[PDB]
Amino acid sequence: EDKNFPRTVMVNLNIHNRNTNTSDYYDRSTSPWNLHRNEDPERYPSVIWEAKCRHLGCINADGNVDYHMNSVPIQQEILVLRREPPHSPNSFRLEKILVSVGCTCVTPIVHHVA
Amino acid sequence: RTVMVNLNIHNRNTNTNPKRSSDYYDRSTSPWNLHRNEDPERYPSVIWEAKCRHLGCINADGNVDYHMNSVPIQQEILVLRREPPHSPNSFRLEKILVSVGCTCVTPIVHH
Amino acid sequence: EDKNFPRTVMVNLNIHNRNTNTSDYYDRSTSPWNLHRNEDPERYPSVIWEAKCRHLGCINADGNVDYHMNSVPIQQEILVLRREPPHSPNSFRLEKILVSVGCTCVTPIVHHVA
Amino acid sequence: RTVMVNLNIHNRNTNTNPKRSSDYYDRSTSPWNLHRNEDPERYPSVIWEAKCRHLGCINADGNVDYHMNSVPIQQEILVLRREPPHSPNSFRLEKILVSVGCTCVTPIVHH
Amino acid sequence: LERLVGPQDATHCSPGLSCRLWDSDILCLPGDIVPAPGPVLAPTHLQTELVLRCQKETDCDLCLRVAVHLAVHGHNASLQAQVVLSFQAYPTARCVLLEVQVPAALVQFGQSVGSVVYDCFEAALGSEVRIWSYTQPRYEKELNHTQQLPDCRGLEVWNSIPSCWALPWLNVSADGDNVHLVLNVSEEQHFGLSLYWNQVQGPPKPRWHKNLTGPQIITLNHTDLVPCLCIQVWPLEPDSVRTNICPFREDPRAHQNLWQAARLRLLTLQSWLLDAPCSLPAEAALCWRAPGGDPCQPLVPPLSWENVTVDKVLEFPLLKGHPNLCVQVNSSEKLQLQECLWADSLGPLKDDVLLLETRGPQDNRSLCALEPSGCTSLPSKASTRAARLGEYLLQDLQSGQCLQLWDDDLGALWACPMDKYI
Amino acid sequence: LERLVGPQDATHCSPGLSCRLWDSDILCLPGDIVPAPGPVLAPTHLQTELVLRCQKETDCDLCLRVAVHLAVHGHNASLQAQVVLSFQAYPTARCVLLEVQVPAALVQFGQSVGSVVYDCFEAALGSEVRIWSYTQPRYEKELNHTQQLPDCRGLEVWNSIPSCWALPWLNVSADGDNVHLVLNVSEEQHFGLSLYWNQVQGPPKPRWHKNLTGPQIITLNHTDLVPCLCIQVWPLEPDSVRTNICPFREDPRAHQNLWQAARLRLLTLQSWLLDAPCSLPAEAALCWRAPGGDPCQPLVPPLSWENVTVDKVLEFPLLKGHPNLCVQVNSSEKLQLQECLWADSLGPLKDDVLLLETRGPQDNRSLCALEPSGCTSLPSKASTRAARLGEYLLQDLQSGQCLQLWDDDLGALWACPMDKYI
Amino acid sequence: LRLLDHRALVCSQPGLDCTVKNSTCLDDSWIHPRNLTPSSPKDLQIQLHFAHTQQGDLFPVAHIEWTLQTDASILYLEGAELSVLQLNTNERLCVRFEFLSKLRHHHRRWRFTFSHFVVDPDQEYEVTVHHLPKPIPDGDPNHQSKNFLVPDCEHARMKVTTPCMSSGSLWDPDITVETLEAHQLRVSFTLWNESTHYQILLTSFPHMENHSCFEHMHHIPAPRPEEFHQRSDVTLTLRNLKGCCRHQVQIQPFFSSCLNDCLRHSATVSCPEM
Amino acid sequence: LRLLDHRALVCSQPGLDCTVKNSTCLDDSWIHPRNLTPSSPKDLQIQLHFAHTQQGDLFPVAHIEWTLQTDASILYLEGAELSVLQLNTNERLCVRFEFLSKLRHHHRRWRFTFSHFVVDPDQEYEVTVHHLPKPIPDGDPNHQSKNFLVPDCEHARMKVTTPCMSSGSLWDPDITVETLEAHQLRVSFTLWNESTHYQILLTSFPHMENHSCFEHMHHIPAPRPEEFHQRSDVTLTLRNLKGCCRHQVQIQPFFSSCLNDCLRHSATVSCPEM
Ligand SMILES: *[C@@H]1O[C@H](CO)[C@@H](O)[C@H](O)[C@H]1NC(C)=O
Ligand SMILES: *[C@@H]1O[C@H](CO)[C@@H](O)[C@H](O)[C@H]1NC(C)=O
Ligand SMILES: *[C@@H]1O[C@H](CO)[C@@H](O)[C@H](O)[C@H]1NC(C)=O
Ligand SMILES: *[C@@H]1O[C@H](CO)[C@@H](O)[C@H](O)[C@H]1NC(C)=O
Ligand SMILES: *[C@@H]1O[C@H](CO)[C@@H](O)[C@H](O)[C@H]1NC(C)=O
Ligand SMILES: *[C@@H]1O[C@H](CO)[C@@H](O)[C@H](O)[C@H]1NC(C)=O
Ligand SMILES: *[C@@H]1O[C@H](CO)[C@@H](O)[C@H](O)[C@H]1NC(C)=O
Ligand SMILES: *[C@@H]1O[C@H](CO)[C@@H](O)[C@H](O)[C@H]1NC(C)=O
Repeated sequence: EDKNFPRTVMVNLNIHNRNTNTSDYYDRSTSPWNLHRNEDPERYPSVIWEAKCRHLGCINADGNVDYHMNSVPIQQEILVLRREPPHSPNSFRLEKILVSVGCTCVTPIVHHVA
Repeated sequence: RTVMVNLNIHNRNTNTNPKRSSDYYDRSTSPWNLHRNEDPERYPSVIWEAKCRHLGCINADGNVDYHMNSVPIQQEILVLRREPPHSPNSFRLEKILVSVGCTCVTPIVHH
Repeated sequence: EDKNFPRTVMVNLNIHNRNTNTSDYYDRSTSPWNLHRNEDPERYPSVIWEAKCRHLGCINADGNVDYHMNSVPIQQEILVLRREPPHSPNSFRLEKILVSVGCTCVTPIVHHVA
Repeated sequence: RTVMVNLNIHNRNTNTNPKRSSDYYDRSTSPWNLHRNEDPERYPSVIWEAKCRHLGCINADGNVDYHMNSVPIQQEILVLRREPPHSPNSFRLEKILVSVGCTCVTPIVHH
Repeated sequence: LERLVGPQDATHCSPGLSCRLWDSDILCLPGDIVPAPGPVLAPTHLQTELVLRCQKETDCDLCLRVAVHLAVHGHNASLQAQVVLSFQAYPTARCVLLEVQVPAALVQFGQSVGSVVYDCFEAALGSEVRIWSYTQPRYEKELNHTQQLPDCRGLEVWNSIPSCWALPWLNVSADGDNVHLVLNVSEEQHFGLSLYWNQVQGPPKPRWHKNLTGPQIITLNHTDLVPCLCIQVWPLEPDSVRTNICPFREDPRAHQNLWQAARLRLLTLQSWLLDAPCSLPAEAALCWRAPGGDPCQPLVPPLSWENVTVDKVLEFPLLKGHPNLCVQVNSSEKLQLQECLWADSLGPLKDDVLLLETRGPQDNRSLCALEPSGCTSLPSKASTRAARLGEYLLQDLQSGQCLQLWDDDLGALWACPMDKYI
Repeated sequence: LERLVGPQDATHCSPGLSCRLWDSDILCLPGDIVPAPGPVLAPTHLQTELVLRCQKETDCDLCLRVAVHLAVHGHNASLQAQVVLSFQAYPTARCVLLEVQVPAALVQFGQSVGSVVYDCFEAALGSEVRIWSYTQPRYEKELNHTQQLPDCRGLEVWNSIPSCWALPWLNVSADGDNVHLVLNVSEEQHFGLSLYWNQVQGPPKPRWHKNLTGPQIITLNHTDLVPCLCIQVWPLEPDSVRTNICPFREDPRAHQNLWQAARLRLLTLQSWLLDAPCSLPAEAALCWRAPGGDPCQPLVPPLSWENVTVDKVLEFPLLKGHPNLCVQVNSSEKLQLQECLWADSLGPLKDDVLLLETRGPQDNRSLCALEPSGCTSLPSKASTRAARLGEYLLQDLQSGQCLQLWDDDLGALWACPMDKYI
Repeated sequence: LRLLDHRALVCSQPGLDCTVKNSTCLDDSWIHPRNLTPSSPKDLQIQLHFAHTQQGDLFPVAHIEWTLQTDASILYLEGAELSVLQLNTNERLCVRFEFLSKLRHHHRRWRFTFSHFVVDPDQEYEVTVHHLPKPIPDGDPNHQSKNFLVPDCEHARMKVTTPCMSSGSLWDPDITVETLEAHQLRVSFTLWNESTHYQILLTSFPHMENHSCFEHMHHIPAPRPEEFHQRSDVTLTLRNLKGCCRHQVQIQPFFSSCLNDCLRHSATVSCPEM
Repeated sequence: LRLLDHRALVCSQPGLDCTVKNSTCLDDSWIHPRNLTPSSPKDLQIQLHFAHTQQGDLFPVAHIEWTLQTDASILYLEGAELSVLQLNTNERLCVRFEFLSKLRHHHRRWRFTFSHFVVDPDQEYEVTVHHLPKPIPDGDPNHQSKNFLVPDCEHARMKVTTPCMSSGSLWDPDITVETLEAHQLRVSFTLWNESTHYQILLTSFPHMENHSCFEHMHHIPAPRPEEFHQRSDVTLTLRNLKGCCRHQVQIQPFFSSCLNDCLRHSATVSCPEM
């Protein structure tokens, strides 16, 4: 019932493409990463690309694992819809979730004493 | 043609893991700067877009190696928007392509 | 009668000295000026020092009138009280007036054509 | 101990003479800079104080002649102030010594 | 039908039946296996045709065209239905909204009702896409058609995609004493330029690197030009593709510069090396230079031409060195180097005669002297009228005076002193 | 009573009667001549005593003390009254509020009732002040007592005011080969310093000018030091007073430097000048320098010592110039200059003898020759045994050979050539 | 500082009932304030203009405009003091807006314009807009100030205005001065249609130094009505001592519209070698 | 980003009835706005602090404070969204203030404080304070944003907090390394009271060049409970070829509180000539 909880609102359904209609970086990066199937038919989007750092260090020009650098993950908070009630394709409820998007290579923290 | 949504959010990222990150934008081999994407018509109102500072990566000495490339990690995320009062709908769900961070990659060579 | 015109207000009478208790410049200036008695028992203060430029040009180090420079007056708008009704030392009415305070020497405006 | 005043001002400087001045603070032999003395408790709220930029005057070439002196023309003017609500009076008349302009003078010499 | 579809997004089903498309990336999810209280449509299989899109003449991209066949099943005469194509594939995520309306004529229970075609699913090269097709509302589970796409490796892929080889033209120009790099980039097009010397280990060896705003015709210096010189160009955009062109591999002027820059250096008495920028294999052998004149006579026979390789260390089969011994390096037999290694170690050139020993008939020793005109087998009659000064050198040799330079089971070389005859 | 009143503002009337002060610069204006329905006070005359104020030991200013005598007039036994003193005078504008309360004992109709005294009206030196005293409310018109004040010219004014002469001390120090300017300003006190050469026209002639943060003991250069050197100092505050001290007027080292810098220059044959920085009058005369030696014999007699002044052009009483004629300048007879003017115009020095003519007894001509040991009246017996070469010069003179240098009714000078005798 | 004209200066615009009362620059709310306090005027801006008056004269005028904040305080708004305080003289100028109907609804950003303030060229002003009722003492300000400034007559659109033409901007002398061989200088110039005295000013210097060698003035009394636009030749002798030669002159005009302050028209000719 | 504790976080202060409700960071007014619009929060400011919790642990906490505008809009004020958006992760944190009694009188500048937000050291945040009801679309903002930032553990008052001590700030290795004459290097260091692996990292270079000559790693598995604080000597051979000599080592720790990101403790000894 609407008006019982004012948090229930109508949504257009036809997504407004913010030029999403108008990569191979995971394997080419010096801090590469692998994608995992964090899939769920109840959550929108159904398929997710969980990216966690493949190498602990960073790969140099020769292909060696260079321990003078560290690969670090990049996480974000994104909004998703989850069915409410379950299996009913008419209504949903918002959710904020943690996702691992990609990796980058960083110089370590050092404390130089003579 | 229209779907109902309960905006009573459930915060699922309340894990607060032991690992607590530091300012990576300057420590990275591919540095980046962040832009305040603020829009009160959209929720979340504020989104911080990270964009690569240099075309190349930083070598051990501390210079831009033009033989390597810094690339932004662009992520499509779900965001809400207040659809005009005249239009039939009050809210419209939109997909936005935004820059999250940067990473150093080897460039491609076509023989 | 008070309240007929809300513009009637009480005033402390004992002036708050903004360090006025804590010059010969008119004769020493390169653009000297003379003082005139613009006095009036109805206006506060009663005595005034109207200063208007004595020399059209400016006096140089030798004492000559140098026509390559101009003496200009400095005027200001100040508030004063005038008796209302006349000769009654109980009530007054505000007034904004023009006063010539002092002079200064300025370079003339020039349009150089070859 | 107290005097009544009608603040219905009569603007007597409405002469608007033919002579219309120009920016003298830079043209003068004794240049000056102006400070915004703003106070909402006092009427007039804003008063522009001119204070000499240099100790000496400007020679024909365009340099500070330290053998001459720039002096401010200080004028005492009448101003009103909103006396606190707790104090018996609502308004208090004050005399303020403020810098109006500057002029070039010959310094004094004691033999 | 065609492999050159237009820039617009529109549907075109099989003849007879009418249909429409709402390409608004609608929210799509499975939901539940609902009941069918009447004739309802359902998919049978998925297809993936090779189609290309071109917005303008100089701008073309891919279009993985998909098709879904439908059929009547379940428990007005026009049968209506709503179909979806959830393309949850990498990199971008987008959905499609079809609207099939098969009329009464094609209505057959337990049989097909035509097909629907969407143009297009622009997928990147080298990404195993996921095509999940299901009815709206859902009846059958999403049909799996996980298509494997070719990278820039398909035969037809090279014929159309500009990423494959087509990069701003750098024309080869070894004209005159100036080697020109003619560029065909636009006036406002910026680019990165790098020139280097490739080889076996440690491929990168840059000589010049710079950012430029072309088209600039860059004239190269013959100091940095050799067969190893390779060029790499790329537009000033992140992740832009480059190409490594190594054309000087068989250029005459490049090989001429290579040899004039190459040098020979003695490491130790029994070790030497060929130091050249470009590592190109070639042969070499020991030679005997006369002190008076300079017609260097090769010592082949009896010595052998060694298989030399640049940066590969070689050893001499000599007991000791001699200033008259000089190494000769040739590529395709044409002589390139004649540097005398022992000119600093034991030089200058000594006028000590060289002998070539070999076992003559009847097991006896048979000697010979290296003269400007070949060799003269001595003891023998001489051009000096007498039995030659070789008669006395013959005594010096058997009395242990001569210096043995090379030793072999079949022969030997000797440096005999002639400083007691003139 | 005292000429050294305190820093506080308070009233002190004559004995017996009590009184108070509200020194709040009250709003004061005449108003109107109101009626007196009873005994009311009124002023008779105004007074102006010499009083000084001192807040601390090193800080003193003026206090023009004023007094007003009152009296009962007009149409409890304690007679009360309110008095005002509107000091509408230049530069500042301030009013005063007294409160006289003369008790019953001093109440006399048509007679005085004591006096009231305010401390103080701080007025600037050299400003004819305006003292306008009237009752509150007004009865009598404001009494005129327009007091004329002395500038920094009163005898007692100099004894107390620091503006009058007392300026940071610069002690004179002409000790050794270094002239020191010892300064006594505080470490944080900033000041302007200027040194110049004063004279008759165009007084300013600066040699050094600079801003400093004292106390710095500045050592002067003897190049810029002469009796005209004057110092001027002033603190770095606008309108600050300065002082011009010229002590080198009679310093021995300054006059020594003055003469070594002064120079003599010939303008034309009949005009010359003394070029000196400091214009100090002194005398000069023509001299005769020998070519061999240098004992310059003055030509006095017969010529006169001229009154010379620096920068004042002088003329020679000579028909023509001679290289042996040199000008000698002395001040107090001590010789300073002996520069030979015609050393460039007709030099070098010629060994032509000079003669001194004068009318001898019996109207005849009597000549004499300038020798190192005075003059020798010739024709005469000579130290050369014969009648001298003067016998032959006597002929050269009357035969018009000799050059007439000076002409007079009583005598004449002649340059005779001796280049035909050695 | 003055109004363009005491005419129908009324602020009654659509969706707004009000009137612009000319005030003494001291609203009643300054004297006796209220607990309420309206919002500040957001994005205040001023722009100069030139409006031809009824007489036919053109004058430099200040066009002021601003937008109100969309907060609830916009309801409790009586009006505004459009103050234009000149800094050279501290002279106060202003107009009091007074609303009949109190503002409601919002929807569009409310805006007000004021094209009725004559300004003196080459003067710095401070245009403050004090919303009413004025705030309480020890209270937040509901005003915005802007240091407005008018350019000099050398600007093309200023020279044409009335204050510039009377000062002597249109006037061009055309100094037909001649180096007479008799050690004299033939000064000459055309004068403007206004009866006033003009004074020639000579100064001489060497060809390689800024220091002067001689000075001289020559007066020219007020020309007659027929003598307007006439050429005034006033030849003067030069004490040309060998060494000095670079003569320099400036005709200093003394029109009523300025006096000594006026625009001097200079002319210079260097030492001719050869 | 997290609350210090879900305790009596209530805003009921003198002359003010209200309560601080923990919210989803999306007030009802964002969804369905009102014609009214409160003022912006003037002079917003944040200051870091350290409050000891019930457990006894000390944490870095953000103390937020601000003052309301004295305009009439202060009456029509429901509350505020104290948002603390982290920029590295865009994670949204906030609390919804809700007034029982609506604000009246003024007289003193109303002020609110919030000492209940744990922050992660060395992270940039944006503390926005959105007054309620939120404004309408195409409406003025009633908020102020401030880019807050927490300093690194090298700061004295940060090193003492809980997040720094577990990361490995207190820990000091005391690298008693020795240049053994047998062309070997005696690595050694004391370890912290936490079971985790430590890895030694060697790199060598000449005495006059930044370029390296050799690299080598040496693993050290997790020490036992008794082996906490124990000295771990792990000697390694140096392939000291004549030319290279300036050895450089850094013990890279891998604690749970950071992993590869952790604080590396370096030690360097130059080439000894003579
Ligand atoms: C250079 O240009 C000519 C045409 O002028 C063409 O035939 C040739 O193939 C080009 N070479 C390269 C390497 O592009
Ligand atoms: C390269 O540029 C030259 C410029 O003269 C032009 O002649 C040539 O046709 C261009 N070639 C291409 C392929 O653009
Ligand atoms: C080595 O020498 C032989 C001699 O017969 C020749 O055939 C061969 O080509 C040489 N080069 C290499 C690289 O084998
Ligand atoms: C210099 O100082 C001495 C005392 O040391 C004093 O007697 C003398 O008068 C001072 N001279 C001047 C000019 O102040
Ligand atoms: C001047 O300064 C010197 C510093 O040594 C001091 O001895 C002397 O007494 C001072 N004189 C005065 C008058 O301050
Ligand atoms: C001029 O000369 C006479 C000679 O008797 C002398 O008395 C006088 O002092 C000299 N100086 C001046 C300036 O008169
Ligand atoms: C307003 O203007 C009218 C004339 O139009 C005048 O009577 C009135 O006094 C003016 N008031 C002020 C304060 O300027
Ligand atoms: C507020 O905290 C309580 C527990 O103290 C919890 O039940 C509630 O869900 C929380 N709400 C949000 C939105 O954090």
